[PDB]
Amino acid sequence: AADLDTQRSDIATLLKTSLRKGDTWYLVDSRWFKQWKKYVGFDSWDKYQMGDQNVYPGPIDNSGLLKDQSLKEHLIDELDYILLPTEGWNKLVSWYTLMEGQEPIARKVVEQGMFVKHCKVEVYLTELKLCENGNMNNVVTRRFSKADTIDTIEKEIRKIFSIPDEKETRLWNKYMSNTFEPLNKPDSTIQDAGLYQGQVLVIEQKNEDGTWPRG
Amino acid sequence: AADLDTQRSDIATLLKTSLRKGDTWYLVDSRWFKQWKKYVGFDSWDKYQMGDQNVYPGPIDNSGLLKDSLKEHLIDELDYILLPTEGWNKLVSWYTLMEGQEPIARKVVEQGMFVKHCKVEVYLTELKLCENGNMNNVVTRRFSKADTIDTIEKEIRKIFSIPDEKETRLWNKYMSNTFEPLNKPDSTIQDAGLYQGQVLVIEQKNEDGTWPRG
Repeated sequence: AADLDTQRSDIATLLKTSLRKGDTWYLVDSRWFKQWKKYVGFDSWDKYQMGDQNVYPGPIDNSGLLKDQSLKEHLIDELDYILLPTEGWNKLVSWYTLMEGQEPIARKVVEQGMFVKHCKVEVYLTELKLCENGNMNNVVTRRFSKADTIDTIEKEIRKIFSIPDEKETRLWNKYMSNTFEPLNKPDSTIQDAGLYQGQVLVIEQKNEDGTWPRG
Repeated sequence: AADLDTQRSDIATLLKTSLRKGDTWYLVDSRWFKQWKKYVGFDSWDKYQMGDQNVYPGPIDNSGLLKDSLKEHLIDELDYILLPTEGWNKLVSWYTLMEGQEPIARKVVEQGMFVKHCKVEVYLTELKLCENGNMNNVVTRRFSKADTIDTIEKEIRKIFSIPDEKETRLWNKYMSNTFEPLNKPDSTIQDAGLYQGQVLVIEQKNEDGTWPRG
C-alpha cells in the first residue's frame, strides 16, 4: 500500500482532474469511498479514525451500484458514487485490490457543443463603405451593429443609390484589393459574415437584358 | 454632491449591473476614473488619499478617448470603464461633465459564441433498430448522446448489410405507427429528440428508384 497521508493527498489532487472528451473515468460506490475517507482522514470533520483497522475498507466493492454486471438506473454523482480518472483509479486498486468477481466501471467523457448568446456593449459599430458598379468613386459610409444582417445592409444600399424595388441585384464583399466574394446570405449577420471595419461592399444591378454588368 | 462612502458603494453595485440587449451604457476614461477611485477610496488597498484634493478628479473628461471621433483599439477596463445610465447621471450630478463635451453612449449588442460542455456519460442511450421490410427483426444498440443521426445510420447500415450503393432514409417510428423523418444527418441523438427504447427504421430505395413508403 501507500502512506495514508499521500493516499488522501494524491487522490484529493486527482479528483480535480479536468474532463477531456474521450478520456475514461471510473465509478466508485460512494459508500466504499466513505470507509476510505474515514480511514484516511480525508475530511477535516471525520479525520479522527485514520489508522483504525476497524475502518479498513478492504477490497474496492462496487456491488451497490449494480443489479445484475449492469448499472442501476437513476444514479447520482457524489450521491451513489464518485468518479476517478484512469490514474487515481489504478492507485486505489494498487492499494486495496478490486474485489474478486467484479470488473471496473468505465465510462467516457462526452462533449456537447452549443452556441451561447452573450451581451456586450458595442463600442465600435462596424463601418462599411458602400458603392455600386456604375460609379465606384461614389463611396457612401454607413455604420451598422454586428447584429445587423446583410439584408438590412443591401436594403440600405438600395435606398442610398435609389435602386428600384423591382431591379434585381447582387452584393459583393471586397476583402482585399482586386478580390470579390459574393454576399448571398440575406439573413447572415455582419458578425457571421466576417465583415470588418472599413470593408468595401459593391452592389451590382442586373441589366435590362438579363445579363450582369460584371459577367 | 454625495458623500464619498455612498459614491463608492453606489457606483460599485451599478458597475455590477447586468448586460441587457438594447441597453445604453456610457464610457468613462480610465484616467479620470482612476482619479475618482483614489478620491473616493474605491479600492480598499488604495484609500490613503481618500478625500484629498490632490486626487479630486475634476469635471468628467473623455477627451483622452477622442481624436479631433472615437480613437481606435480602446480596451475595456484599460482605456475606459463602462457605466449604466443611472451610474452616469450620478457621476455627472456629482462632478458634472466638462464643457464642450457630450456623453459617449453605446448600446448592448447580443452575439453568438460557440462553447463546449463536458461530462462523464454514465448511461448510454439504447435504441431499437430495424429495416423497413422487416419490422419483427429488431436489433438494439447503445449510443452516445453525442452520436449523430448520420453515425447511427451508418451503424444500422452495417447491422443489416446495406451496401453503400443503396440510398436510404431514416425514421423514428412511434407506438402510434407515426413515422417521423430523421432528415438532419448532423443532429446529435439529443438535439434530434431521440430517447431510450425508441424505434428507428431504415428504409432502402427500390432498384427502380422508388421508395417503399413513397
